[PDB]
Amino acid sequence: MYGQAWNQQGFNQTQS
Amino acid sequence: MYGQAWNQQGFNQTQS
Amino acid sequence: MYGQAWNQQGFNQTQS
Amino acid sequence: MYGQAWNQQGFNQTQS
Amino acid sequence: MYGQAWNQQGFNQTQS
Amino acid sequence: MYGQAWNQQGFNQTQS
Repeated sequence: MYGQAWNQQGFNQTQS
Repeated sequence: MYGQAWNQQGFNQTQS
Repeated sequence: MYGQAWNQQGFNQTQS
Repeated sequence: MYGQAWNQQGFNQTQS
Repeated sequence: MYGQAWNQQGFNQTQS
Repeated sequence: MYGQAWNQQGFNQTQS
């Protein structure tokens, strides 16, 4: 590989 | 591979 | 491969 | 309305 | 409205 | 509205 790779497992915005 | 690859498992926006 | 490949398993927007 | 509605204009994965 | 609505305009993963 | 709404314009992972 010659690049960049994230793995965003989250992003969450919970309520109640 | 000569590129970039994420794997976003999340994105979630839960409520209640 | 000479490119970029994600696998987005999520996207979800749940409610209740 | 009693629900939830996104409008995802993107999704794009461009190359070159 | 009684819910939740995003508008994701992006998502992009450009190269070169 | 009785909820939560983001607008993620970004997400980008550029290269070169």
